[PDB]
Amino acid sequence: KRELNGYVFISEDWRLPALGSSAVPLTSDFLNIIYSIDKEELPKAVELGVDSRTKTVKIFASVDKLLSRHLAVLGSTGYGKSNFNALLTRKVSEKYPNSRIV
Amino acid sequence: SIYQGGNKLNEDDFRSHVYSLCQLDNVGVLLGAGASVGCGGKTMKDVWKSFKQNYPELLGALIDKYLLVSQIDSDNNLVNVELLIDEATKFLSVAKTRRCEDEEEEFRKILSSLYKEVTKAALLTGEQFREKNQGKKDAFKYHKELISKLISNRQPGQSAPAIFTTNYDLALEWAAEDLGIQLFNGFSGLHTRQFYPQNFDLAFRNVNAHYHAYLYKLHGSLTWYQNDSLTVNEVSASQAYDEYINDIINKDDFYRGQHLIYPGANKYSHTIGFVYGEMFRRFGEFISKPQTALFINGFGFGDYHINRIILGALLNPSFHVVIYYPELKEAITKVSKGGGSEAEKAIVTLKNMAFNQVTVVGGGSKAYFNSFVEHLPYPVLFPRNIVDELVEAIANLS
Amino acid sequence: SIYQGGNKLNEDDFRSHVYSLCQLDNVGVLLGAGASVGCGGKTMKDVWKSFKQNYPELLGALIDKYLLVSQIDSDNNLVNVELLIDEATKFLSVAKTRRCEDEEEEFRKILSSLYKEVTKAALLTGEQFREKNQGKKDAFKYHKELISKLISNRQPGQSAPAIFTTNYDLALEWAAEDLGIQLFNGFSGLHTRQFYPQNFDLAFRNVNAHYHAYLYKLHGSLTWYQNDSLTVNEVSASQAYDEYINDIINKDDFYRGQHLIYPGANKYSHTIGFVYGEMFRRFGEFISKPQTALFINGFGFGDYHINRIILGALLNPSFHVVIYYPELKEAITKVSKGGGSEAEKAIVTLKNMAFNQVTVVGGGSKAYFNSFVEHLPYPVNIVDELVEAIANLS
Ligand SMILES: Nc1ncnc2c1ncn2[C@@H]1O[C@H](COP(=O)(O)OP(=O)(O)OC[C@H]2O[C@H](O)[C@H](O)[C@@H]2O)[C@@H](O)[C@H]1O
Ligand SMILES: Nc1ncnc2c1ncn2[C@@H]1O[C@H](COP(=O)(O)OP(=O)(O)OC[C@H]2O[C@H](O)[C@H](O)[C@@H]2O)[C@@H](O)[C@H]1O
Repeated sequence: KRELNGYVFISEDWRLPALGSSAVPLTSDFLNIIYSIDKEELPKAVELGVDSRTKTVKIFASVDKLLSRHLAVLGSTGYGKSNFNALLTRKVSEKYPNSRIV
Repeated sequence: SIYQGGNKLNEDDFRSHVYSLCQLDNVGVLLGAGASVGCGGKTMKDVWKSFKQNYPELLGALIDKYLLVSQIDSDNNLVNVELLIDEATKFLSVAKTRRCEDEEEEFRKILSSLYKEVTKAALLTGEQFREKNQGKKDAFKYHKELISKLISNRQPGQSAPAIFTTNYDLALEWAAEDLGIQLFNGFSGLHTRQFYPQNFDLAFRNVNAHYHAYLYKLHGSLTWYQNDSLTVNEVSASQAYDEYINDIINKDDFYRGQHLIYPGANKYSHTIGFVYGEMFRRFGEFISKPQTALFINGFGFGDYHINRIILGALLNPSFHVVIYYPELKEAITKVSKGGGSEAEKAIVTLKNMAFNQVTVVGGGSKAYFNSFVEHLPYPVLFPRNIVDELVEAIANLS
Repeated sequence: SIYQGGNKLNEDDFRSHVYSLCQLDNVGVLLGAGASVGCGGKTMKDVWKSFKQNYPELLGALIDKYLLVSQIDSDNNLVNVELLIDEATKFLSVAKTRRCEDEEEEFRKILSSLYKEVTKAALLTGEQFREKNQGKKDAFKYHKELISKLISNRQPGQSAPAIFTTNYDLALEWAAEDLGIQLFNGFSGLHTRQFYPQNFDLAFRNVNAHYHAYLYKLHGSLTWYQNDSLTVNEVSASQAYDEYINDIINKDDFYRGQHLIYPGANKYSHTIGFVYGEMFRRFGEFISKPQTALFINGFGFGDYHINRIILGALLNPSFHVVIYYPELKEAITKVSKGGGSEAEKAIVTLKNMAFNQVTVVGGGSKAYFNSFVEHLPYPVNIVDELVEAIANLS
């Protein structure tokens, strides 16, 4: 939907498109808009990666859901398990040196 | 601030209601003299103030001798100027026919002063009124938005939007010419432009595998005149300025007879009243169709016939209206004490009466023309520059 | 190496992008004088620098008395030969009309040397120019491959490929005859060949059950001339060489007048300018159609009109262009100080603008013709044994 001067995202699984609606391919701008977060917590995020299909969209993640709860990583041997831990620890240290990691 | 059926309403529901009204078969708007204030215009109160300030000796002849204006209305600045002009253009004709020299001579000065005062307030640009590309400025930024909004909400196979107005300035033509949109106003030809009432029933089509709208002027325009031919001609701004507007603005005494068509002055000739009659008849014919929605903005509700026509059209069960009124609170307060004027009484009667077809919006600064354009919806897939860079690069390319 | 709006690309993505753009409805390529050096051609500035040193006496008159050449450009070898010839032709006509014997005899000498210079490098084979089956030589191995790749990539029931060029040689026509296809250059006839503009609206078919392409020359050719009949004609290579080429090259002084049509001279007459106007109009009409793809290589971007028509055609959001420029590094260095020639500004400006359909290549030497023909998609010699059978019986 369109706002006064920007856009926001709200999802409820009860509204459906009407019949006869035209179909169009999606540009990278709409892809950027879809993953956008609330304007209140924009500068409190950490970069994660870029999709492989278009290679032109940036994926962020707010610190709140980044570290409030617990987490677990699953995968095969050497497929971004220790590398991801080291990279995430380095990034959270760089964003906030006050953090403690053991 | 937003009432319908006698109950308040919030912003989101009102915005959702406005969008649903734009999908009907027929859509039309009605504008008044207030819609051009932000572009450099003036309302009727300012015009009367300026007239009674600059020409104080002529008020006596109007008030005490010929009984054309009442003292109470003159004090409060609530005088119908166009009715006064229409009634004054009759004494002059009677005196001319009856061969009374002094009466003929006085009304020339009176009408010259009235026209000099009323003409200067409608140029909107001053001396640059005779230039070109006047629609590229920034004062006309919202008229283009309104025109683009109304056109892009129509699905193929539907009718075209219609616009009515009581102004006699060139704001809408200037705005529409820049966008690349053709307006039909019942005139055709270039070297000799004439009025054909049947032109209101035409539309374009393509043969090579376009976009238009309609404009009705209920009070005339500055570029319409009749010159000893028993017919009505239309000219461009440059020709009018070089012919008679410059003489009107910058001369002491200069008046001619049945020559100008605005703001509805020479109604005693059967040749001129035809245009007004047709323009007003098409308005009444329009709002009698099923599935019609009308917006009102800038209208002062000071007219009897328009009020009567609007009230009668509500008997049909498929006619919806939305009204804007900046001074709702003062009208409500004044009427509840047993006083008030005709416009306030009419608007309060409309507000109190229980209908889901009537919405009244009043908030002071929230009921202006700039805010009205914002409520209409942007299509999501509407694109939004590079053209300026390309034009600059081409221009700088030697 | 590869830039598009400010980002880099690799070989595979560039190949995929090229293959995607080679599927639209209309595809056309524009070639310049730079693509002919790979088979024996010469650059225009090479011609100028070889001309001024060969005739130092004439160079003084062109700069001192008639003010036709700017000394700075002569030092920097930035003189346009086509404009020079076009402007020099009308001086002789004016002198002849006003009967000035001195000016006429002076001007009759410069044009002979200029034409000897320009026609020397256009033969591409030397004396053997008047022989048969010149397209079988090694230098034309790439042109046949390019033509075959362009034709074979068109889907059935689609428009024919379009080829544009600026060089006035026969290099691109030699390969067509040996390959075995038909090119419509606007002419028709054998014993008396004439010019018919409507020829560009024909196509072959089989009555009982395909090879045709359109070529435009914006500056003429060596086989076109007007033989005083106020009509245009075309001849063969041998006939042209026997008629006028041999005399021009060998004889020291041989000039006749407004008789040859190359490289764009004699535009003042109302009979010769018809061909140039028609070719330019057809070029302009082509890039105004929807679903078009354009490829540019070997062009110096020195023609103001072509640049203007290219820039103005980008307002259509379904228009694609691919451009090669081996000298982008010196351009970006020069523009950093806000200085340079008009071509420098034209080539640089087309990068700092916001549009994702504009492609610029500045890989120094990555933008050469043999690599450009290589980039085209290709599918993933049976008569080689009958030669012995022919040699058996002779
Ligand atoms: N920026 C604004 N935006 C909207 N409304 C405004 C604005 N500024 C003032 N207003 C209000 O807009 C209104 C303007 O009132 P007037 O111009 O006298 O009324 P009319 O244009 O109908 O007068 C001509 C009539 O004469 C014939 O008889 C026909 O009836 C004609 O319509 C006031 O409420 C202003 O406060
Ligand atoms: N072997 C090569 N392969 C590919 N491109 C090449 C090669 N050699 C040079 N180039 C490029 O070829 C280009 C030649 O640069 P300029 O010296 O301006 O060309 P010109 O003097 O012949 O005239 C150029 C045009 O101007 C006229 O109006 C006509 O239209 C001419 O066609 C450069 O990009 C070179 O890098």
